[PDB]
Amino acid sequence: GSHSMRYFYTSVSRPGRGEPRFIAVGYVDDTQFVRFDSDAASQRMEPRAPWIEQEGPEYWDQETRNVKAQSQTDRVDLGTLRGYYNQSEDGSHTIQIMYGCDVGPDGRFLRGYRQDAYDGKDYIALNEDLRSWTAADMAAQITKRKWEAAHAAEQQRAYLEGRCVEWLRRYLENGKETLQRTDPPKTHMTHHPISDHEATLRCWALGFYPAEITLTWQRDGEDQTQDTELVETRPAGDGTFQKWAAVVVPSGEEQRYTCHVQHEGLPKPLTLRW
Amino acid sequence: IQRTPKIQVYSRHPAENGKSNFLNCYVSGFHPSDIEVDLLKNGERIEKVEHSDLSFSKDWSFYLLYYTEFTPTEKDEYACRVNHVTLSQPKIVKWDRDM
Amino acid sequence: AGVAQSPRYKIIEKRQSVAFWCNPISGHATLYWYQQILGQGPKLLIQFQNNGVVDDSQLPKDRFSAERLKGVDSTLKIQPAKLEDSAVYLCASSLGQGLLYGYTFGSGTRLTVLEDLNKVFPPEVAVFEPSEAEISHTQKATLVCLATGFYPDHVELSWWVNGKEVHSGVCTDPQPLKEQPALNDSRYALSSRLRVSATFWQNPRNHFRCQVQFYGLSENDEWTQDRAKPVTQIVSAEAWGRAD
Amino acid sequence: GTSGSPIINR
Amino acid sequence: QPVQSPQAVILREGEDAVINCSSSKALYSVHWYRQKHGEAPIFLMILLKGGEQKGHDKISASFNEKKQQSSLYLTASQLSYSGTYFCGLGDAGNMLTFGGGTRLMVKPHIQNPDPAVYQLRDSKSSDKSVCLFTDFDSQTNVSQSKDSDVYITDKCVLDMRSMDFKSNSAVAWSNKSDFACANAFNNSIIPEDTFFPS
Repeated sequence: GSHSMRYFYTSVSRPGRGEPRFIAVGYVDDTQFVRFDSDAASQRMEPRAPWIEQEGPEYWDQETRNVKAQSQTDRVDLGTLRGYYNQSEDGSHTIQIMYGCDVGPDGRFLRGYRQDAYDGKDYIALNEDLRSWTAADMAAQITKRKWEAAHAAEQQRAYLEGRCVEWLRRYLENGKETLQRTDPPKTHMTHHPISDHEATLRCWALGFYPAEITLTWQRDGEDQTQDTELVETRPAGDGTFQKWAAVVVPSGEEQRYTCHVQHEGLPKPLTLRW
Repeated sequence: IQRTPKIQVYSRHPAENGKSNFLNCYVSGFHPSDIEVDLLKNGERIEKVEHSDLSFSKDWSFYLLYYTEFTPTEKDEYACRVNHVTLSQPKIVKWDRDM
Repeated sequence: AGVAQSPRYKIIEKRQSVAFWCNPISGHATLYWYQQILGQGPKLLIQFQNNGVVDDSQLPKDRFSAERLKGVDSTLKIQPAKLEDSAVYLCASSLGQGLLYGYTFGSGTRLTVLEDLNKVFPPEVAVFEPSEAEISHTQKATLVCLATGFYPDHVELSWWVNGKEVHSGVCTDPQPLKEQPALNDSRYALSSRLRVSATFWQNPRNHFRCQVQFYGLSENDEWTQDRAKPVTQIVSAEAWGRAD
Repeated sequence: GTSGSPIINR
Repeated sequence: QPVQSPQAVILREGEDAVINCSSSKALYSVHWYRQKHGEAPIFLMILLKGGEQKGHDKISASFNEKKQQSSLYLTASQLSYSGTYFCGLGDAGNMLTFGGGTRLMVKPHIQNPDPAVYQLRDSKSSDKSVCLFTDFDSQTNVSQSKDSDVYITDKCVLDMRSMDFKSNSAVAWSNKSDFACANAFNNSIIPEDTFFPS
């Protein structure tokens, strides 16, 4: 189906412990593939997926530069932004960048991204048109005007519409076996009597790719929200994902309940009874 | 703003006594990034613990995965100890085989 | 404003040490150091993004060092120098990275690393009065001059009419001439011509000065030779108008 | 492949 | 790594010439700089996919993605067009890797030439006199010294702006007493219409 490439940059200031920390992570859908740690001894972009290892030294040289240029910008920006907000000398701050693109199952371009956040909340964001910006506030407005005088959006659209998709297309083909695949969930169901008149019914889903899954509890086909506990989709660690949805029900009324499973790797949506 | 981490203790494959597995601690939805995550066998730190590289969710909140190679038993007790700036003392989460 | 580069010219002995300072365009995040051997394509040494290093892969780290501490000005250092280092050291600046941004270069520092400083000689300026044969066959009079026996090629010629530096009706040779083409450390020769109307040269109420700017050694350099230290200096030769 | 342009100050 | 087509070109003012830049690896941005004398290279054009064909004064450049090449078009030269022209190659982060370079000399059109070899006065500080070859055509080339004790400086363009008059000239000298005019430029091809005064 649909595919995406996302790069995540985290720069955290740390006074006393010298210059700030910069972590860079690369993603193709729900698969991490590249990484940069400004604290690591290598001082290079390193592989984290098998198919990216293939890429030449000229590739790895380029990636190192781009990510080093960005971290060095972030160190300055961490100071500049603290000034923009008229903030206090003492404390650690965070700058978060997220960018990348979306493609179709055909490979055709869908959307480009560039979003920035200072201390957990939005700062500056590139609109879907990839021509304009959105300032979260007045400090963000300074960057907005600075970046309009620098033709940032113009240069950003060039990457996102161009090279971002060319790179996504390349990776999707090279790592075809691990990326262009959909392994369905391994569903099972458990009973836990929490009372002599009540019991917790858990609907399980193990080892599935990608992360997009939908687990719903239906009493006589009618979907429930009440007593429906839902855990956040957690990574197994081997590249697949896990998720459970449980509901507390009265004893003897187990037959009225079904768990409806929706995943890309499934030929038909699953329906399970006790 | 400051966000408390959502902790999840579980195993990679369904828990089977005496069979090789991987214990996981999924820390998520936190801010700032600076978090102290410990994995404990019988109330004590597990030495060879490997973690994932830092990343954030759409809401700009962080997520991390701590994992260790382990072979569970009936007697042995496992837990995850998480400490953030949003917590006074660390939060200890005892691992349930059924979750 | 423009990118500032100091010094303009520099002379260093075989294993001595030197620093090249550079100030980029105000607010420019990206700073570059390129080396240009003779006239050939400039070669990258180091790239900066504020206080930090983006790429130093092409730096001969055995001697070369570069620092831009406050993310503003930068200093390139060679310790110790080699005869292979004599080239123009170029510094450019970009607003950032940059696909739409073109570089803005400084005039560069010309370094000349020598065997012994004893090879350094200042020029000898001499003006030659316009030939009467020319002022008759043509309506013009052309003055000729020669800066001779100078080493290295750290010179700049200028024609001065009554206190004003002139550029119209002026021509200096693009390349100097080796007095002993055999040696590589051979002293150079350079000529420049100024052409005026016969009526101009015919007026003694007109002054013509030929000036050569040598960029020699400094007051800090140690000099033991019989002749005086060939320091940075202006050697000049002058001539006055004649009716006869 | 990571973005190389623009990488400019805020 | 970029490959420049003509290393050196000697045009006659008013003529047109094309400089070609080639690349083995796919393009990003192509820069063009002109370096005059012993000075900083001045920026002319930067071309990206967004465009492609652009200009600077009366110089225009083209960018071709499929051909992985960029060309610099110089039409009706201005003699101020000398000398070196460099093309820069863009990295993903725009980091220049310069091509060889094109040393372009523009020779002017001397309308009414009258080749002549004169002897200049002086007699102060520097020993002997100097001989000047002047007002000759851009078609004639100045051959360097055969002798080791006699020096010949190659032709150079002078321009008296007050008269809209341009002229070529070569200078020769020696410390030797044997040295005189006509015999000075023997190694070189002196034109037919030539004046040696006495």
